[PDB]
Parts: sequence; C-alpha cells; structure tokens
Amino acid sequence: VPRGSMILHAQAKHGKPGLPWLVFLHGFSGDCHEWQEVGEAFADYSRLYVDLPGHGGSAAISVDGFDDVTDLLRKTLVSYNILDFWLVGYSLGGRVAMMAACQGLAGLCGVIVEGGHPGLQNAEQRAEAQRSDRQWVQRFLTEPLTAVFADWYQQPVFASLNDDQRRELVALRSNNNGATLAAMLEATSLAVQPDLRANLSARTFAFYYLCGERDSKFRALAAELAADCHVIPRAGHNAHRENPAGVIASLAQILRF
Ligand SMILES: [Cl-]
Repeated sequence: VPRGSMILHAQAKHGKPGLPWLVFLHGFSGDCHEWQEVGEAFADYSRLYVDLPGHGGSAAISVDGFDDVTDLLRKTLVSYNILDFWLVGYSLGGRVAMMAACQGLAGLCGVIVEGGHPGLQNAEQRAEAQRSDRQWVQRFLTEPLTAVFADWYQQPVFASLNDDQRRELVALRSNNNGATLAAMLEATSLAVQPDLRANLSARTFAFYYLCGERDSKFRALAAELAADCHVIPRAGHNAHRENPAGVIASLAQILRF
C-alpha cells in the first residue's frame, strides 16, 4: 500500500457468513504472517491479518500516535465491510488493540491481548520508557537490523528464548525497513500510552488476556486487569509462536463459547 494510503495493508481470508471477523495484529517488527499459523485453525471465521504502520505492506504508512493507528484500523475495517469483529493482538498489536478498543471501535466484540502492556502508571515510568525507546528508535533508524535485533531479542522479555529461537527471530525480523520500524516504535511507545486499567475494566467489549507461562512480566501485568487470563504452557512472550496449539485451544475456549 502507498505512502498516504487510507487503509492498512492486510491479508483477508473469508469464512462462514455470519461469523465475526478475527482481526489479527502482530507485534513490533512482525507482519501479517505472525498469527496465520493460529488463525488458520479458525478458518470457519473470516480473518484479517493486518500489517501495522511501518510493517510488512504497511511500511510506507506513517503515524504520529495511537489515534492515527486506530483511525487506520477503523478505515481498514470499513474497507473490508467488517462490522462484527474480534481484535487479536500480540504485544505491540495487543497494545494497539487495547488502545483502539478503549478509544472505541464500533462493532468490536472483544479483544484478545497476548503479552500486551495495559500502560505505565505515571509520567516518570513513561520518561524511563521514552529514554529507552529513543535509544531503540536511533539504532533501528541508523544501524544494520541483524545487529539491532540481536540485542532486541536479548531484552528481558525474551529471556526465556533459547539461542536457536533468538537466531531464527533475528533473521526473520531483519527483513524490515528500519526507518519505518523506528517511526512506529516512537509513535506507539509505552511512554506515550495511557494507563488503560480503568478503561479495560469499564469496557463494553469482551476482554481476554493470553500469556506464556514463562512471561512473568506480562503474567503479573495481566493479574492487574479485569480479564480472563489464559496462561499458555511452555511458552514465553510470543506464546502463539512457541506454543501455537495451546493458543488455538485458548482461543477456541474464548471464541467457540
Ligand atoms: Cl517476537
């Protein structure tokens, strides 16, 4: 899609008429293929595998903040004539999902967030994040990505990963435009995201949390939310990648009931 595209790039897959859409949102540096292994177990549903700004086919789409990502999401949904939908988001995508849900997306059935941060409490926690994210923006923007990603996957959230998993992920994410990656990282930084705890409780939509059992960080964060948390065994932050069958199982419990 071009630089100034009104809608995000996404891969649509049609399912049974009358079943809601499953709108899948990848994490930072991923693309629309992220949730395809898990989503394809739900092929009776219509699936929208979105490319977030700066990622995959949405690489040229530029955003200032979350309001812009939400608008784009809204326009993309209208574009595919999606009125009944679920937002299934991993990490950055989970954060995008929660942000869009709390701004208000008409037709939203529910949000399923996997390792998504509900938001930091004060502007001090935000400052610490702005400082750390300003450092990441600079590296993605100027350095070779095989180098930035090797350290990115060395971050505490990815501690649970083995060196073979980190190798495969570094290679996979390095197929990206650092400049557009960096812009999105800055646009939707934890530093600029509000505390969504009250908003995620005072919701009109259904809300479910998924978490790898090894992801102690997001397990504790989930515990603070008014949501059904589904702890995915033998899995880290990206639980759908490490354990796709377990995440399908959890999604089946959620969606097929
Ligand atoms: Cl990842």
